[PDB]
Order: sequence, then structure tokens, then C-alpha cells
Amino acid sequence: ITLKYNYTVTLKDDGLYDGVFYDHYNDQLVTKISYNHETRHGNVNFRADWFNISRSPHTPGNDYNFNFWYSLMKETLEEINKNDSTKTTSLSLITGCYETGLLFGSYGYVETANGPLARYHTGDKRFTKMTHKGFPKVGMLTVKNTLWKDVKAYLGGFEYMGCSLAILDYQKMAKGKIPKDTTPTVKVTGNELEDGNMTLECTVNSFYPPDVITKWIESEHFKGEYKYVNGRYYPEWGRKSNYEPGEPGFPWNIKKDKDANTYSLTDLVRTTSKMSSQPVCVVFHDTLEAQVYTCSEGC
Amino acid sequence: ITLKYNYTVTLKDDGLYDGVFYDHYNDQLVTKISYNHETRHGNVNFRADWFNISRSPHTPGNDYNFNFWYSLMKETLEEINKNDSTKTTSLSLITGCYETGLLFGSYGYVETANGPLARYHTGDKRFTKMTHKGFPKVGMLTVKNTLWKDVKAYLGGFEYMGCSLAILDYQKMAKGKIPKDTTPTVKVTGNELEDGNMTLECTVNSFYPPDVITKWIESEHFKGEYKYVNGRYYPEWGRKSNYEPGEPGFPWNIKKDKDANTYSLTDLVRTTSKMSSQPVCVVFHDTLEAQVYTCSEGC
Amino acid sequence: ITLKYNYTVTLKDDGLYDGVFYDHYNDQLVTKISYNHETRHGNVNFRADWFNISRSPHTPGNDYNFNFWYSLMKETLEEINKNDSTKTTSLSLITGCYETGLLFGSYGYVETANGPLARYHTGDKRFTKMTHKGFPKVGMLTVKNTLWKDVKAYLGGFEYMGCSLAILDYQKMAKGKIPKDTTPTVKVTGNELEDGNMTLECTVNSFYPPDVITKWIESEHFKGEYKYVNGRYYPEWGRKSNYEPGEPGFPWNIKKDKDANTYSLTDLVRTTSKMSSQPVCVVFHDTLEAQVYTCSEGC
Amino acid sequence: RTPSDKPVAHVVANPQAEGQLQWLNRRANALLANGVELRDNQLVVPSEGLYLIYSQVLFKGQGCPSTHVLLTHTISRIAVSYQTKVNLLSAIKSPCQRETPEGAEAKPWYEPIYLGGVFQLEKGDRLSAEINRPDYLLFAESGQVYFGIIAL
Amino acid sequence: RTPSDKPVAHVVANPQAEGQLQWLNRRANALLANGVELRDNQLVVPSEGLYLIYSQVLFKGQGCPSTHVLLTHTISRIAVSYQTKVNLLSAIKSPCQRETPEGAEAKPWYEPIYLGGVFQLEKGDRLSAEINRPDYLLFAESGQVYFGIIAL
Amino acid sequence: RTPSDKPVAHVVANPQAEGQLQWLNRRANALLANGVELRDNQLVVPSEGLYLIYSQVLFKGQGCPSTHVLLTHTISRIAVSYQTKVNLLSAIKSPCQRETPEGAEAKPWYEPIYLGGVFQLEKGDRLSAEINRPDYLLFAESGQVYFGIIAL
Ligand SMILES: *[C@@H]1O[C@H](CO)[C@@H](O)[C@H](O)[C@H]1NC(C)=O
Ligand SMILES: *[C@@H]1O[C@H](CO)[C@@H](O)[C@H](O)[C@H]1NC(C)=O
Ligand SMILES: *[C@@H]1O[C@H](CO)[C@@H](O)[C@H](O)[C@H]1NC(C)=O
Ligand SMILES: *[C@@H]1O[C@H](CO)[C@@H](O)[C@H](O)[C@H]1NC(C)=O
Ligand SMILES: *[C@@H]1O[C@H](CO)[C@@H](O)[C@H](O)[C@H]1NC(C)=O
Ligand SMILES: *[C@@H]1O[C@H](CO)[C@@H](O)[C@H](O)[C@H]1NC(C)=O
Ligand SMILES: *[C@@H]1O[C@H](CO)[C@@H](O)[C@H](O)[C@H]1NC(C)=O
Ligand SMILES: *[C@@H]1O[C@H](CO)[C@@H](O)[C@H](O)[C@H]1NC(C)=O
Ligand SMILES: *[C@@H]1O[C@H](CO)[C@@H](O)[C@H](O)[C@H]1NC(C)=O
Repeated sequence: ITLKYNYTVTLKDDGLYDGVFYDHYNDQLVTKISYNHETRHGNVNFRADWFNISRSPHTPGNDYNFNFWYSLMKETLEEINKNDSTKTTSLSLITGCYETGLLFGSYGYVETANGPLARYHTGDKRFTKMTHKGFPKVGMLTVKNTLWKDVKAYLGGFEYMGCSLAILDYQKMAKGKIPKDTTPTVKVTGNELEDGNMTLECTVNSFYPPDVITKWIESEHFKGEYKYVNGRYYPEWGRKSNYEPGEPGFPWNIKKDKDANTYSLTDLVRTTSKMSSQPVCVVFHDTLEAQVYTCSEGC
Repeated sequence: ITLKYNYTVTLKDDGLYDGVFYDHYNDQLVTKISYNHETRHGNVNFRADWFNISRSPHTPGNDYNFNFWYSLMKETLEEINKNDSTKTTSLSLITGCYETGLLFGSYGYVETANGPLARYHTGDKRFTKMTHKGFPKVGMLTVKNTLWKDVKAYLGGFEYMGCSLAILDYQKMAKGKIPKDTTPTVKVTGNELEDGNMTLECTVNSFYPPDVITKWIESEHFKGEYKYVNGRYYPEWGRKSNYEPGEPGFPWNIKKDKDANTYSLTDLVRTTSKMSSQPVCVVFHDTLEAQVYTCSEGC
Repeated sequence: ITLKYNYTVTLKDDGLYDGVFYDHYNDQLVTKISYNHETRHGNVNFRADWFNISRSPHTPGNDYNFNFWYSLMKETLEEINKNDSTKTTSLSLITGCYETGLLFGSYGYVETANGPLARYHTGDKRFTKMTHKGFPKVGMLTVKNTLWKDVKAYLGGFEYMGCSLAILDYQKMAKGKIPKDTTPTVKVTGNELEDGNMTLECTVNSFYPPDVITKWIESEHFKGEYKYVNGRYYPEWGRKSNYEPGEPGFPWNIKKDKDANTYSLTDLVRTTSKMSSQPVCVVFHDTLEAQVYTCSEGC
Repeated sequence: RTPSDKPVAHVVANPQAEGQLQWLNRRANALLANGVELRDNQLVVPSEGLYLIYSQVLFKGQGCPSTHVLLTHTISRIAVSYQTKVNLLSAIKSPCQRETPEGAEAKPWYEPIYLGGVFQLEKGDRLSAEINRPDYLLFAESGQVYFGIIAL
Repeated sequence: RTPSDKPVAHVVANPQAEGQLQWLNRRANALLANGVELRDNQLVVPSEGLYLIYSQVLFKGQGCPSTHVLLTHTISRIAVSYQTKVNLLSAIKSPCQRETPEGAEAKPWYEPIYLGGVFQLEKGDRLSAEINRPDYLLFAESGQVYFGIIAL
Repeated sequence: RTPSDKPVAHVVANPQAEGQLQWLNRRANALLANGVELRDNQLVVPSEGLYLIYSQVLFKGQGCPSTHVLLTHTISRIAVSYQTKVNLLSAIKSPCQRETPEGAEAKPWYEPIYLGGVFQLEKGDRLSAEINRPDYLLFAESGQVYFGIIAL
């Protein structure tokens, strides 16, 4: 399952700054809020019929602190645009959590129309660069800001525990009103992209909760038994991206397959000779907490 | 609340050695016992109507082991009088405990008509000098004594835990039959005794349970919030006395105010320049577990 | 109480290898199994009427894994006989446990017609020499063996905990159907074997559960009170034998006394001058968890 | 004597505060040392770490009330990084199964509840041990109502 | 932040698995660290040592069944050197004393059970926290059903 | 294998001693090591320190007695510096709410009680885990009745 909050202010054409907020449970829209220019505050434009916000104590109040964020983000966007080498169309606050099979975590980062900017770390209680480029310490991004204390509380708190608690209330109220869980079909293929030696392709077919995570682990680590043991440690051949798996910004080749509620995924891996066991594909999804899949050459 | 036991043998005029024992709960006499010269053992002369000794399992038996103490103290007094440089009129065994607001503790020491002699330490299981002068290792004061084992048990035991348990039984039976709790009025004044720079005076007005303790702490230690946190550590500007606060022998300027059951206190402090924050007065009493009070110059 | 399992394969006269198994609770035969040469598997020849094997979940299944052991022991005996300097008539697997008074433990060792061979240690999960001579690493005695995993499981498991749990089920079903507990009479005598200075003799008279253990401890260690404190440490003047007390192979001078169900014991000790307190005899038996007995010279 | 150096606390219920559940550490065999504070009736952790948290309450009632009565005991954590009571341990118990005194007799009833577990705590966290029916709190004996934590 | 370095685990019951008792560690204030694994619904110890093991289940039932119902909670150890469930801690509780709803009413009942003790464990041991009537499992609230261990 | 070095003990009830509650350490998963002694049916602490003390008893009764029956479980400390039983932990439970078998039937009842907390102890202190109705002691299963302590 997944819970994602998206706050976005845009410079739009010429003039005002627009603001929108989206609350998504899995791929289901739960709430939409936009900044009303006439009134000067947000308005709920959409609310899923199955979500009784009163039964979700951990969903932020004041319409998700929209006015607070819109305003502070507007401020941040203005400052960001002063150094003409940063000027951007819009700014987004991406925060939420997930329970993908055995895996689970939360996130909170700020991205720009130009790409990821800064990630908020619950431990250090501050933002950290997501790119070598760094990020401008302005607006909601610096401790210098007078409202920093609110940022820590609203963003940090939600990411620290609020979200993980809330996601469970959504699940309860969603039980019957959304696509049913659907177990995928997995197959790992050992093709070969010509120039390089070998290539492994893990493909997961039509699974419902759209969140899926994949881990490539050298088979030696399974000491003969191909089961992923929960608390056990495993070295894992990390992927290269500015995003960390779990954050909606992570590049997963997922497409909603043909007329249906289900989704499909294809994950490729460069079997460079650096290794020494040939990875096996470990798939994390709601159905099948965590299964291991093998074979190359083409299985 | 307070529980105090006082055993005293005196050489009286010329002759015999008199013996008395007093049991005081707060300022309420609970039991009086005196040595009967005709019979050669103690007799209960007084017993508070509200105290059913059968409901106080932790109050020492055998009329508070009176015969034992009278005899052993008589022996100790005789030995003490042999070295003519110690000769004293009487000897007293002061033991008891207290629950003054947040503070709590127990004591057991021996004093002479000439002043404090030795204090019994639960840890070391032996007596320790209360004055530079030292104390004669005779009678009930040395491990050499054949009855030492009984001293350890009767005095050490009571001080180690017996008293703290008993005091609670007294409280139960006293509930309705004694002066009601009365909260004091506090004011700290910053007078100045001429020769010295500054002087602070903490005055607590008309409080019932007569036990009150005061702590002077530099304001810096309260980091802006003037509340005394229970388990927190605080350096405290100790007072100078042979007695430790809590022992009835500690000098507190308390007087039972005008025709009433209540009491009043006045504590002064030499604001020498040694410090660096100007102390604040912390008052420990049954009413208001522990409150902080400030201001000087005269408030 | 005692639970002993004895597996034995013998070369008999000329030809085949015979196999027998005995299950003894105290001195009571519970089960007898022997290898049927016609059928080629074991047969239960005897079963105590009071033992319902279904009520003893921890008694090994498959008739105590008899076929397994018979076969593996037969293999081991054959290998042992190849080095003509080891050639033996038979091989035995002795395993079981005990609850003799306060003492308790388990054992599992392999002995030969020539004497103790190897002892199995639950900790190291391997066999260890019981004699300076060492033992041939063949058959069921080496990790090299293809069935080692079964040895660890059947023998190691039983010794690790299986037995201690099972013995309690036997006790329940035996309660009324075997000799009642009988407390012994003890007397320690201080005779003297002429050449040596002094000799101590602890004699325990007619006790029922036949298991009895004796410990000789210098009296100094009892600091005046002659009671053996359960969890307390005591240096103990060990005896010299290839067997450890508790193993049925330990030399105890026990004889079933005259027409009765009870037994008697006589333990002697060389009071060499090495000591410095003269040992006292501590007797461990079901009746009297652990009692101390003194005096020499002849008491 | 070094209690140990480990932050620890074992507070007990104040019998002199009828009708409510107030914790104190100024008694016989109670504890409040090495940093943990008792503030606003809650224990406050002094450092990051794994903690064993536990509590026991003893409910007592004379005869039976009306309809149905529920007794709840629960230990909450209000984290420094998320100021909100979140339950760590909780239990419920139904004393009077609606029996309700027929009209003659009605003996007293006792119902204890124990709670305990290990948790990752932040320096500054506040722990609460609360009940819903303090009017049934039996703190007459001594070691019947307690709340404590020890840093493992 | 170092949870501590000590193998530890505090797993809680999955509410999304009606009818059964499945343990998870992917929640709010739960733990599964420093080596202990959650395999086949059992905690697996990573090293020799003394461990504090504990568990709590909360049973709930609407009105009363027939004859008599028994609730059991028990923690078993299946040792590496003796692959067989052997009970370490166990308790029994009788909710409906045969009362059985006369025919009008029948309120709900709650019955909690706590288990805990210290044990010597081998690297590889498997610990189980099971119940006999998972159909009465009340895991609606939160800290009502848990199972954990901490290496002391 | 080093149990750990920490004084510890987990004793269990002897089933072969009907009518009474006698603790033993000579069983399956029990402990009595590193100094603590089991003397006169009490655990004796070998050193100054903070200790986790705990115990569980399981009461069982066939049908119901007369008037009212009270079950109490309590752990006492008799300190070296104050030789007298003082209660550290205690609980009470009322099984038969006077129901008393009408005259036909009367099923059995089970009632468990857990006790546990952390305490400062002196070398030489004696700890007792006692009950008032040993005639209702159900020590038939195994891990149903235990008493232990571990030095933290
Ligand atoms: C947030 O919403 C904006 C506009 O609705 C969209 O363009 C953007 O991709 C979203 N961000 C994420 C990562 O969901
Ligand atoms: C959610 O909506 C329902 C109506 O369907 C209402 O009765 C309820 O009070 C709301 N929230 C809750 C459960 O408190
Ligand atoms: C922001 O603009 C300043 C000029 O004021 C420039 O020096 C700086 O490098 C810009 N930010 C970065 C590091 O790209
Ligand atoms: C003890 O009692 C004696 C005699 O009544 C008295 O003179 C002495 O001051 C008392 N000491 C204390 C501290 O109560
Ligand atoms: C205290 O006095 C009462 C009479 O008021 C007596 O019955 C009782 O035995 C004594 N102590 C108690 C309450 O046992
Ligand atoms: C006690 O008397 C002796 C004389 O025998 C004297 O030397 C001693 O100093 C006296 N006590 C003290 C130390 O004041
Ligand atoms: C085991 O059984 C054999 C054969 O019956 C017997 O001779 C031997 O003494 C027994 N060994 C032990 C230790 O009981
Ligand atoms: C043991 O034998 C009894 C009768 O002797 C039989 O009824 C029982 O089922 C067997 N074991 C048990 C108690 O299951
Ligand atoms: C086993 O036989 C070998 C020669 O075959 C001999 O050297 C050895 O000493 C024998 N076993 C032992 C070590 O006693």
C-alpha cells in the first residue's frame, strides 16, 4: 500500500502563483485542494466518497495545513527565482510512506521543475542535497527561516511517524471501495545487450497495489535456500538514482497494463563481471511479502 | 509529613539516670514513655487517642524497644562521663524520617547536651563523627560492644526502611484528627546587610505541616523555565551546619505563628560575589510539592 | 530418579552381530528390543505394563530409533575391528539423564568391551576421548560419516534436552507401580588404612531410588553452618575416573542389600595431608535433597 | 552505591490522592534515577535507547454497577518528534459481565492488568501510564499499582 | 541512531489478517533488529545468550458460546539442538464460565493474558507465541497484541 | 557456554509437591546461576544492584466454592538491613464471584496472575514469591508457574 501527499505551487503563465495539493492512497485520489485567488485560501475540490476524514486522526488538520504550505512554498519559490541560475516554473513538496510487502518507509523531499532539490532527514532534522548541485538555503529550506519550527513539526512529524499511522486508517476505509489485491506473475530473463556480457530482466506481470520494489542479490547469499529471510542482512547491488527506492521519484518501469486495474513492471540489470554469483531477483509486493526468482540464459 | 523518635537518658540532679521517649508525628505527640525507678522498666505515660498501634506494624515493638535503649544508653552515658573532658548531663538518640514535598529521607544520630556527637550511616553500617571533635568509641557507639548487633538491627533497620514504611501508617490514622494542611505564602526579598554586598531572604508564611525545606539555586540552572523538575540534577549552594537538612537538628528559623496551628519560616542567604546568577528560592513543602520563587532588590 | 538407554551390538561367537536395547527407569526395565536376524529389524521383547509410550512424547519414536542405531553401530564396530589393536567383542551407546537430589544432568557416550571410548559433548557437538588412549574416528564417531547429522539429532538432541523432559513422563506413570522412596541412614567413619595417615568412610544405608551421589568438601567451606546451599559454589575434592559422576559408568560401591528393594553404599576417601579442614560428606539423594554429614576418628 | 548508571524508574501510585492515579517516587522501594524525570505525571526519557516499559494497575469494586463497565490500562508515548499520544501497550478488562447485584449481597471484585514491552525511545520522550476508571483504583496495599522503565 | 547493538524485537499482530495471528515488524513502534529474524511467524535468535521473552494477547467475544471455552497463550522454544516445541511460558483463562446468553442481551467480554521470563537460548533457536482461539483475537486497537525479546 | 556472567534465575514450580508451591531449578528451561541461591524456597541476591523480578502463578478450580474466594500473588523482599517481609509486587483476583454451583454442572475455571518490576537490591536480600491458596495451584502443564530475577 501507499500514501502520497503532493503540494505544488506554480508560477503559471504571467502573474500569480497557483497552488494544488493531492492526497493519493495507492493510485486512488483521496483529496484535491487548490488555492482560491479570490478568497486567498485553499478549497477542497475533491474528496473520495469512501474517506471519512474524521476517522483518520493522523491526517493533517486545516485541510492538510494547505494555507501554511502554499504560503511558505510561494515564499520559497520567489527566493529560488532571484538567483537567475535556479529560476523555476514550480516547486513541489513530496511526502508520504509505504508498506510494499516486507519493505516499509517514509519520505519527504522538495523537487523543482528542474528536478529533485532537497530531502528531509528525520535524524538530522534538516534538509540534505539530493544532487551534487546542492540546494539554495532559502524559504522553507533553511533553519534561518522564522517558520522552520513549523516545518520540522508538519513535515518532520508526518515523516517521523504521522504518515505510517495514518496510512492504516486509509486502508481500513478503503478495504471494499478500491481495486482488489492481485498477485503478479514473475519471470527473470537472461538476454544480452550485445556490447556488454550479460543482462538480467525481471518482469512482474499485472499486480494490483501499484507499488512494487525489486532487489537484486547474488545467489551465493541464499546459501542454497531461495527464501528471503525477514530480519536477515543481504548485500544488494544498489541502483543509481538521485531518488531512493520508495520515494515516488524512483524510476520504475511500470505501466498500467491494458484495460484493467492492474499494473506491470520490467526491471533490467547489467550483469557486469564485477560480481561472482549472478543476481537473483527478489520481488517485494503486498501479495507474496517477498519472493525470490532465478535463472538466466533465458531461463 | 514527619515522624520523629527521641530517646533521652539524663543524669538529673544527683543520683539515678532518668529516661524518656517521645514519638512525634508532625508536631503531634503520639507516645511518651519514661523509666520507672520503682519497677525498673519503662511505662507508657501518654498515647494519642487516634493512634491504634496495632495498625502500625512497623512501629517498633516492646514499647519501642525502650528498656533496651534506656539500658544501653545509660551504659553509654556512664562511659562517656569517665573521660572528664566529655562529661555530659544527658544523651539522646534521635531517629526518624520525613516526606517534605518532593524531598524524603531518614536519620539516626546521637547527640549530647554539649551538641551533636555521631551519625549512623546505613551504608557503612557504623557511626560517623558529626563534628571535627570526633566521638568516644564506647557503649552503643562501637562495634566492640556486645549489643552492637542489636543496635544495627533496631537503629539501622528503622533508618534503612522501617521508619519510611511506618510513617505511612501514622498518616492514615492521623488524616482527620490533626491540623489540616495549609499552603504558605512566599516572598523573596533582596535586602542588604551593609558590610556585605547583597542578601536574599526567603520567607514562607503560615504553612501547616511544620516541616519545610529550602534550596537556593542559581537561576541559570533553570534555563528560562522556573519549575523544579523532579529527577533533574541541580547544584545547590549548601548551608553550613553539623546537621544535614532533614535531621531535626538543622537550624531553620521557624516559629509557630500567632494563635493558630500554622507555622512561619525565614531563610536568609549571603549573596557573595562567588556566584554568577543570583540564587532563586526553591521551597519544599507538602502543599506545592516544590515551587520556585525569585526577585531581589526587594522584589 | 534415573533414565538410562543402552544400545549394544555384539560380534557374538562366530558370524552375525547381535543387537539389544534396554530402557531403564531407576532399576525398572521399561523396554527391551533385540535385532531379529530373520526379519532384519528390531522387535520389542519386553514392555513394562505401567508405561504407556503414548503418554511419553519425548521417548524416541521408531522403537527408539533402534534400526538406525543397530545399523550404524554395526558399521562402527566393523571399522573398529579392522585395526587389530582395537578389535572388540561389542560396542555400546550409553545415554540418559538423572535427577539425584539437587544434582541433575545428562550423558551420552560410547564404550567398548575394553572400556570407555568417547563421550558426546552437547556444546562442541562432537565426541571427545574418555581415555588418554583416544578413539578411532570411524563410523558414528566422526563428522566425516554421512549419517553424522542423524547422530547429532538423535543422540545430541536427547542429551541436550529430550531426555530431561522424558524422564518426567516416566516418573508420572511410575508413581504407584514401583518401589516407594526410602530414606537412607548415613554415618561417616574415620578409620585408618595403616600406611596412610587418615581415611574417611561415608556409608549410606538402604535408600530406594538407587541413584546416589556423594561430594567430599572441606568443612571450612561451610563457615560454621552445615547445610549445602543450592546455588552456592563449593570446591569439592574430585574423584579419579574416566567416567564423570552421573554416568552409569562411575564406580560407586553400591549393592542391593538383603531381600529388599532398597540399596546401600560405601564411599571411601584418602585423607591426605594436602587438605586443611578434613572433608565432610555431602549426600545427594531423592529423599533429603542434599544433607551434610561429619566426624572422623570413628565419630 | 551506584544504582547502576542506567536511567531507570519505578514509580508507585499515591494512596493519599483518592479518585486519581498520581505517581510518586518518594517511597519504600521506588526509583527515579540517572536522568529520568517525573514531570506532569509522566516519565521523561533522558537519552536515545532501547527501554523496557511496564505497568500494573489493580481495579476493585464493591458489587456490580449497571449495564456494563470497561476497564482500560494503557501506556502512551508522546515523542519529541511527534507530540501526540500514541499507544505502545494497552489492555481491556470487563469485570461485571452485567451480573448486577440481584438485590441481596454483591461481593467485591478484583481485576489486575499488567503491561510491558521493549521500545526505541528518543531523548525527551514522555511516557504515560493511564486508566479510564480511577474511581476503581485499589492502591490500598502497596505493590499493587506501579509504572516503571529501565534502559536496556 | 544505534538501536543499541543488542539483538531485539517487538512484533505486533497484523489486523489485516482476520482469523489468524500473524506477527509484523513494519509498524509504528515495533522492532526487529541486530540479527533476530522473523521467519515462518517465529522469532529466530542470532546468538548464544540470556533473553527476556514476552508476549500479550487480548481476547474478545460477543456474548457467550456453549458449554465452556478455554483460552490459552503460550511461548514455545524449538531449540537448534532439539527440534521440538517445548513450552517456556504458558497461561490459561476461562472467559465464559458457562453463563451462556439466557436469551436476552449478552454483553461483550475482554480477557488479556501476559507472559514473560528470562531464558538461555542458542544461536538458531526459534520462538513461537501462539494462541488456541485466534477467532477471539482483538487486535483492533494497537498495543493489545505483541510479542518480543531482548538480549540481556 | 557463558550464561552471561550476570546473576540470574528462573525457577519453576515442582508438580511432585501437591498442595504447596516449591520452586526448583533442576528442570528443562530453568536457571539458577552466577551467584543467586535458592535457599528455604527463596532466591538470594549475591550482589548490590538493579534487578528485574517477576513471577507468574496459574490458579485452577473445579466449579465454585462457598461465599467468596480471594487469590493473591505477591513477591516480598526481606532485606539484609531490615529482616522483614515487605511487599514489592502484589495482585489479587476474585475467581468465583459467589456464583457457587447451582446444583447441576459447574465447569472448571482458570485464573493467571503476572507480577514484575525493577528494584534496587542489597547483597544478601531474600526474595519470596508466595500465594495464599496453594490448593488451587495448577502446575500440570509446564511454563504456567515460575519465578525469576535477572541483574540488569
Ligand atoms: C505533483 O503534482 C504535479 C502537478 O499536479 C505533478 O506535475 C508532479 O509530477 C507531482 N509530483 C509527484 C512526484 O507526484
Ligand atoms: C464518518 O461518517 C459517518 C457516516 O457514514 C459518521 O456517522 C461518523 O461520525 C463519521 N466519522 C466517525 C466514524 O466518527
Ligand atoms: C547563485 O547566484 C550567485 C550569484 O549571486 C552565484 O555566485 C552562485 O554560484 C549561484 N548558485 C549556484 C552555486 O549555482
Ligand atoms: C528530646 O527530648 C528531650 C527531653 O524531652 C529534649 O530536651 C530534647 O531537646 C529533645 N530532642 C529533640 C531533637 O527532640
Ligand atoms: C485498633 O482498634 C480497634 C478498635 O477501634 C480494634 O478492634 C482493632 O483490633 C485495632 N487494630 C485493628 C484495626 O486491627
Ligand atoms: C579523653 O581523655 C584522655 C585522657 O586519658 C585524653 O588524652 C583524650 O584527648 C580525651 N579525648 C579527647 C581526644 O579529647
Ligand atoms: C548394556 O547392555 C549390555 C548387554 O546387555 C550389558 O552387558 C552392559 O553391562 C550394559 N551397559 C551398561 C552401561 O549398562
Ligand atoms: C495410554 O493407555 C490408556 C489406557 O491405559 C489409553 O486410554 C490412552 O489413550 C493411552 N495414552 C493416552 C492417555 O493418550
Ligand atoms: C591403529 O593401527 C595403526 C596401524 O594400522 C597403528 O599405528 C595405530 O597405533 C593403531 N591405533 C592406535 C593409534 O593406537
